[PDB]
Amino acid sequence: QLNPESADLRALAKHLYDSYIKSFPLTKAKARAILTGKTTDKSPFVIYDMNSLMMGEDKIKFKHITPLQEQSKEVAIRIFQGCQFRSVEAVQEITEYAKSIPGFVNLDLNDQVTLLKYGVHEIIYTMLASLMNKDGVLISEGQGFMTREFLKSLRKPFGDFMEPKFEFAVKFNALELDDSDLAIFIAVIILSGDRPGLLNVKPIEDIQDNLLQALELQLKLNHPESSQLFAKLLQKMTDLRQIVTEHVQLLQVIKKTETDMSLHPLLQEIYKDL
Amino acid sequence: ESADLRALAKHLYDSYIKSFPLTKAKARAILTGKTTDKSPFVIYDMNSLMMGEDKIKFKHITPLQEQSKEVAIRIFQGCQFRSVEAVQEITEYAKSIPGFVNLDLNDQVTLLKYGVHEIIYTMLASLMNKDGVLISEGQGFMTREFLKSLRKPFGDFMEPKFEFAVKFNALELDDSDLAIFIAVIILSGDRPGLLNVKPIEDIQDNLLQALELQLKLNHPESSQLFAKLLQKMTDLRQIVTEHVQLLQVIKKTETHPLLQEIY
Ligand SMILES: *C(/C=C\CCCCC)=C1/C(=O)C=C(SC[C@H](NC(=O)CC[C@H](N)C(=O)O)C(=O)NCC(=O)O)[C@@H]1C/C=C\CCCC(=O)O
Repeated sequence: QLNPESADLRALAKHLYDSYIKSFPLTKAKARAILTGKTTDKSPFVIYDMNSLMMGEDKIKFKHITPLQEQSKEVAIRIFQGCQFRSVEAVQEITEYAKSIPGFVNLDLNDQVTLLKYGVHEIIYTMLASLMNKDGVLISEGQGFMTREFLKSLRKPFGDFMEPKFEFAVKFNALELDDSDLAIFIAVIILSGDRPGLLNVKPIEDIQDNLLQALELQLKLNHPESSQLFAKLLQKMTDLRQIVTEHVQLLQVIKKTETDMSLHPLLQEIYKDL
Repeated sequence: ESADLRALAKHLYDSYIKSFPLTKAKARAILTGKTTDKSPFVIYDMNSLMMGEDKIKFKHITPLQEQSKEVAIRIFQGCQFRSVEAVQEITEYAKSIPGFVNLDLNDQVTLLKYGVHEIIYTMLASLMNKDGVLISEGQGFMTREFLKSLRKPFGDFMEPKFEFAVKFNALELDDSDLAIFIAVIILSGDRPGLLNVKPIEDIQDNLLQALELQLKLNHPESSQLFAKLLQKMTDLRQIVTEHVQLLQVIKKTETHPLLQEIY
């Protein structure tokens, strides 16, 4: 029965979950509630083509999304500008979450930065899965839903950015994880220790050990019938890396085909020598 | 089931010793000095190699003319030949994994094709240390500096594995641990082209339970070792995609018609 040690690991879990809800406006629970439509008040406006996209701007928010524009001959780029600024915002959120992880702020400032530098995108694609289903992704805080088929057409350089995310999403979602799980998983991810350039690895590893211990307990307590979910979830981390590198390769292509498109310093500092 | 798991472990271990001549222990004893008594020929430079060819006379890969005249390429060609042997050793070990042979033959083939590179590097770590690698059945030891000393893309091939090895070996797994770990890699349900994923994943689930238990009893001390080891599959996958890159780059070089057929 309940051990004194597992007692500490549950508190850590409740803490991270609590911090997660506090740091992320749109949880997986709200996303699913919107997608599985158990509502008449949360249904999103669907974008699957230009006209609906046109209607989209009309029916929903997002002008704050993409700033430097009156438009631009291309929808493909306009969308890119949006997903770009929104990533900026996610780093911001993830960064606020990191600070709540016990021990993270007590680490060397240079290592805190490197952990975020590499962990940010692996985290972004994990959570992005929460907003997806095999047919599309929620947008503008849940008010919209852009179809997977619209995105895959977009163009030639851009109709290839999201497919790998859906690929991972459909599979990662198969694990049926909920917010309380993801909160700890997201923590492990940031607290790697094998991140290129860490000055002091040991302290990071001890924090992760503990976080790994919290996740293990949490996964078995929340999914008793799910055999080896822990091991199965960890293996998923390799799918996140390929998403990342496959993405960077894509970005580099953008930097040449679109010399007129501005990116974003933050995202650039993140990618710089990644 | 805790007994069933220890049986799976022992059977894999017993099976692993059967399929693999040079064990992590034999490789360690050698790398360190103990009990072997007959130290390896060191290849730390050109004369070392040239002299090595006639000693370890590891002349298999080479024997053939049309090549015995370009050192850096006779070395890479070296890794090839040996890697083809290991593959046959991996495939044999695979067939001992309970449930493997019962699977769809095409899947067995698919699991082996995508899994061998990952198994080759895991086992390469067993024969490496921060300063060098064990070659030709453990008879030799080609230094790490010498490998970088190789030019073109060549001095780049091995470095990434040494870097991986140093990190992997830090886990201090032994042959008993690796036997199970290698079986996990093979039973990966995410290999492209698979026809019947369920049996593969059910086998791996069971192999993972065995591996987890093996690490608890074998290293009660190392907390969360199981997790840290799984996180290593990320390093392997990446290290494999890269290796594949250099092969790409490598083609802007020299490569018999029956020889290339084997490799
Ligand atoms: C970007 C694709 C890849 C990530 C690139 C990162 C920089 C290298 C995304 C995309 O195309 C769609 C989304 S969904 C974002 C959603 N808002 C919108 O969909 C509005 C989009 C706009 N109309 C447009 O596309 O022009 C949202 O709720 N985002 C949360 C937020 O912004 O904080 C992804 C967005 C990237 C990350 C979101 C998940 C990360 C996390 O929650 O940790």
